[PDB]
Amino acid sequence: GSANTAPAYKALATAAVIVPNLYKAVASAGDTILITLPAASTFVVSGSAVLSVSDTVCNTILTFTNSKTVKSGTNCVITGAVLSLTLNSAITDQTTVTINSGGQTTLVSGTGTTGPAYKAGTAAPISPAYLTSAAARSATSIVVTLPFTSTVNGATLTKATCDTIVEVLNGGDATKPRTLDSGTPCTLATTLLTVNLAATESFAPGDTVRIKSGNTVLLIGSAGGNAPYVQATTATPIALGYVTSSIATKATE
Repeated sequence: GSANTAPAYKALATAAVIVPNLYKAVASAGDTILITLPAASTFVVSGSAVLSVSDTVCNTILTFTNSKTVKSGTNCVITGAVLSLTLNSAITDQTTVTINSGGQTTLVSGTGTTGPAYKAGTAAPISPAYLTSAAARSATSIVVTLPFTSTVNGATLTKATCDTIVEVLNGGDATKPRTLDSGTPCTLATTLLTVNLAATESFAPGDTVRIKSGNTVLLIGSAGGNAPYVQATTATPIALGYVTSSIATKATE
């Protein structure tokens, strides 16, 4: 009730079972998509428990926005509490995955046939988890290539902001991040992101760049309120992209 005088909720006659939902996707390792599950799971084929199913069976269970569908001649595989699959084409802009709207019974929790089955609930926006490449265009300017269009959604890109989006490691060790320029640390232009370091910091072979854990401001697509990026299983090497001087000592040299 909405007042003090109301009765309490009491014990159920029979213990109620929990229908599992679909966790946030938060994976794009290319086009290979990984969907994390709240627990261990297994498919139900021919009254038995098996980890591998085909595209025809797999398409019944899941649905995507923008008409993706799963790739033909491929096997959806579950290992641990994760689900691994491939799509018809690379996803550009937002995409969403969800459990079959008209119900389904092939995907069940536990590692046996007795356990419950999945249901629709709500969607799971897919977050990019990889970068294309990056290079040094100057001694303190480093430009990174996002796989898709992005947007920061009007956030002022002070140094307090940039440290949350992107970071530049030294010598491939995560304990020596490099200071940014307190003036204008970063900027965004479609697929290109600018990183400006401090005057004392300089580029050297072996550095690595990545998205800092907890990013929330950089997003996908043009519209705000979409999902941000996440960290990748391996950092992106930084390659040289500038030269100091080119001069003609001889006419043939």
